[PDB]
Amino acid sequence: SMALSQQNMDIELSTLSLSNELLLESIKTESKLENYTKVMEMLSTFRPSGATPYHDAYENVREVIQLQDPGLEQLNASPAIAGLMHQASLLGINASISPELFNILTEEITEGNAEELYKKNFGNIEPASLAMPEYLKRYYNLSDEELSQFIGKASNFGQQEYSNNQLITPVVNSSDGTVKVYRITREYTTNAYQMDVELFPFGGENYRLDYKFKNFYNASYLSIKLNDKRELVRTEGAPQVNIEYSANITLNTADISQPFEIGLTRVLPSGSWAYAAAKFTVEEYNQYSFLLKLNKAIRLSRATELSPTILEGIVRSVNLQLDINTDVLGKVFLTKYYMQRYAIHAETALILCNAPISQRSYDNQPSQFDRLFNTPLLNGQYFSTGDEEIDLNSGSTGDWRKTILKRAFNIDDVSLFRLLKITDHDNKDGKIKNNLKNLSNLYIGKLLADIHQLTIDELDLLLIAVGEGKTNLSAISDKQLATLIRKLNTITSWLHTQKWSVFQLFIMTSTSYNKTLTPEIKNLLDTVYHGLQGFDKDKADLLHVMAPYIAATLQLSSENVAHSVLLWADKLQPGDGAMTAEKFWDWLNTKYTPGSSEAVETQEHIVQYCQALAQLEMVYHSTGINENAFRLFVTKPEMFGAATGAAPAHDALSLIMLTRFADWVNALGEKASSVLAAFEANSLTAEQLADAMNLDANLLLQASIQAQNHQHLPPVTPENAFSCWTSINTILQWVNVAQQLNVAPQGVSALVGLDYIESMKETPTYAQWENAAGVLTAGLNSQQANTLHAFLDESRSAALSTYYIRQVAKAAAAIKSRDDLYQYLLIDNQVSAAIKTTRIAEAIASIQLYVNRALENVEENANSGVISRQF
Amino acid sequence: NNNLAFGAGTDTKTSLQASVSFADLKIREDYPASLGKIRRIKQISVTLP
Amino acid sequence: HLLGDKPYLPLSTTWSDPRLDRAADITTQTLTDLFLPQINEVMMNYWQTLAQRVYNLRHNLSIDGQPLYLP
Repeated sequence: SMALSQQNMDIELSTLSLSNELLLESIKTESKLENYTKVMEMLSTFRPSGATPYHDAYENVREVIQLQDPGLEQLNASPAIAGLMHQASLLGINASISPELFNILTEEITEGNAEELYKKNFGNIEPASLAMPEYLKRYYNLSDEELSQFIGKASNFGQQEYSNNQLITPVVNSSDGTVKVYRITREYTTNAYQMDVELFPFGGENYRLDYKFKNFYNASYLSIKLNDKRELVRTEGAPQVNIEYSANITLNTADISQPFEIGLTRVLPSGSWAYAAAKFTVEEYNQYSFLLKLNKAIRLSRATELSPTILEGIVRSVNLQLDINTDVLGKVFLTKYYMQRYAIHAETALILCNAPISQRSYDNQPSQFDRLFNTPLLNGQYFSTGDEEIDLNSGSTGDWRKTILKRAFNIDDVSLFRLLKITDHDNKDGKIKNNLKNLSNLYIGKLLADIHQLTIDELDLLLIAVGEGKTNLSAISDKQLATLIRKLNTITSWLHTQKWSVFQLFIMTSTSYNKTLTPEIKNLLDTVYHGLQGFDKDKADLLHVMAPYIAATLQLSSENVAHSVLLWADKLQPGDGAMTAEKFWDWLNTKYTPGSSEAVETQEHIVQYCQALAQLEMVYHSTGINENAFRLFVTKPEMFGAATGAAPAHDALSLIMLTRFADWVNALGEKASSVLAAFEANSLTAEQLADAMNLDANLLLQASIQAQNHQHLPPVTPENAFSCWTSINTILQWVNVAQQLNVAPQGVSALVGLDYIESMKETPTYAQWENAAGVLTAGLNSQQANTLHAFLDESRSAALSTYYIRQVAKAAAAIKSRDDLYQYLLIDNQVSAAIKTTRIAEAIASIQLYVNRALENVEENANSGVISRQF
Repeated sequence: NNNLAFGAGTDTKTSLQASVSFADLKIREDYPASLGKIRRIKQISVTLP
Repeated sequence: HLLGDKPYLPLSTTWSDPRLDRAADITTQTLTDLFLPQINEVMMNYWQTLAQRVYNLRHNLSIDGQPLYLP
């Protein structure tokens, strides 16, 4: 039915797109769907059985904002909008997990439902074939090298689980690759309360057998025998109570196919012995041939591009093993954020998720613990066992392990102690508690210092500026740690942006008001007192006249800036009690002698007031604040939704706000005073601010509409949408995000109203994802749209092909893989999108292939009455 | 094979020898493998600043 | 199609470090063969060769991987 149109002949089309049309039509035909949007959004998206539950709108949306270099940093820096989203919706984009995959990964494995779960995630495939690598490599599109790593799907690789009298684990044949799942049942027969017996596999007919005493017997030796006949484990001497000991032993089918008993004989130096025992069976069962844990592990490692080695380390280091669930996924998403955001190793990202340093080595990889502390193996290992209470204070000494800890963190001893205090501010004594918890936390403070451009001493200066001073890492939750890091992500990044040191911010954010009686400040007191000698409290307004004296006396400010500087200090109270300009004057023309350091204690309070005034001017200058902006921040903070009843706080976040506002004002420029007066009142609207800010009026208007229509952490009242900084800043964030995406704010709400771990559980429909894909795609340049299209066509054909093979392909066609699908449909699906073609050209190629196969007798029975034709 | 030494011969004891392994020159790495696998030296000149 | 799937060829790491006299284990009129065979790369290279050739076709590259711009 293809028309021989001119366009079919000379319009260049990407390849794959034609293969996708073919598969979409065949797929649409099956199940009789109305259109291709149902095929892509309703059918493919909910199909866990096959290589993937592919979600087209999800990948469209996801790729479209990966083309946007910030990687969602654009929203993280714009919290009015990022706070409207569960962090999971942001995390689900950088970590490429579609909502169906998320829902699948978040389900727990219940052994009693393994069959029911199996039949939800798999088609009617007996596990007998599914479990073999010949099938797995096709089902999951995996290499055999990759399949070989998916082993140990148990609670451990080392000491495994036991419950309800048994153990369920996979065992892999070293030549065949064959995996079987065995149950080891242990039923005690005698003295279960004197000594334990623990049998685990390590290979077929190969078991790791451990033991533990409960009751100590002074055995000359321990002899563990199978059916009390054949010794399996022999330990010389007397092994201990509550200590696990073990050996690798061989048990063939004659040893384990029938119930058998493992006897624990504790042989004394005398002819007597103590005895304990359990009945064991090791049996292969179809009942355990599920390993749905594998299904999840594979899909997760693929979605997040992680080695299964590190992936197991990531989940097992944070939660209960032998499972995949929402908590471990949260840790994976967080781990990915840090690893995607910073140029760090996955293990580093894991520590920043409030994870321990891992002492376990595996897969030819030395442990994290040894790499950090024993690489500098300074005449013996560091162990983290609670006994090596090495003094890490500044003024102290210790053995080589003190040197190891200093090297592990690569800091000084005063810095290590400060870092130790950051971990635990109450650990003021001369010691490390010598465990992984605090070492991991010391490592975190160092890591934060390295990813941010900070010193160790700056960590405290910054925590004070941030408002996180005296926070213990030894007591920080992972939610709290992530919160702390995020504050640093916006504050250290702020310092990096503003070119301020932490100390510079710290002093700008300090409310310490150090007091003294020296000339550096006393000279300012004399200058103001003398300027005001011809002055009194009820003769003239001190906040009018003191302002030009401090303007000249302090940091070269104007009298309006100085007026605000006085009001700031009156509200902040730079003293032991309240300290204001009026008190300052009252304490200069009374208990004061010009040039005198001493009179009364008010002499130190007036010094504090002058320094406070100077501190705000320092901030004014460092932040780039305009005169009217300052007037309003300080004397009229009410329209900012800020301190309101007081001048703004010295909190770094307040200073960040002040600076951002100042830049808004600097941009308003020549119309800034008109806008700021209108801002103090309620004379502002759309277009008016857009003009001053060089923004499109409708862009600003729509940003206002969304700022008010969506609920916000910074709530927006339409009445003050343009006359309140909380509201204006919210609007600007809607302007800035829409502008980066080129979508006109209604278009960014499309991204916002999508989630995974929606706290309200309002799982978005595909239509929401589709609408977002549409508007977001529309904001791309052709230079970007072309790579989007190439990407999606490649992902899409893979998804359509796996669906087709399992659900559409007819049995008559022996199609097992993508390559066969090609031969059958006479069109490739593994070609890059970069190849261009025409519709006529593909029709030709398909027919030529068809003919070549018939002529070469690839196809079994061509009609000879046709083959012999001259053509 | 990457070193300096005086020669071990009977008349080379005063000769200063310097040598470099080709394995450490990383010549092959300069061009993609697909351009061909047989990569052989045609001529060597020596410059001694 | 004719080659079919490449075989999975696991490698062994098991070695007893036997003494030379014990190693003189011979056949006359925990493996039987002390030493083990290698992969036989010449045959394995057929999958590698075809994979590269198919890859190049799929990525619009010439026989040597160079790009080409056919009409």
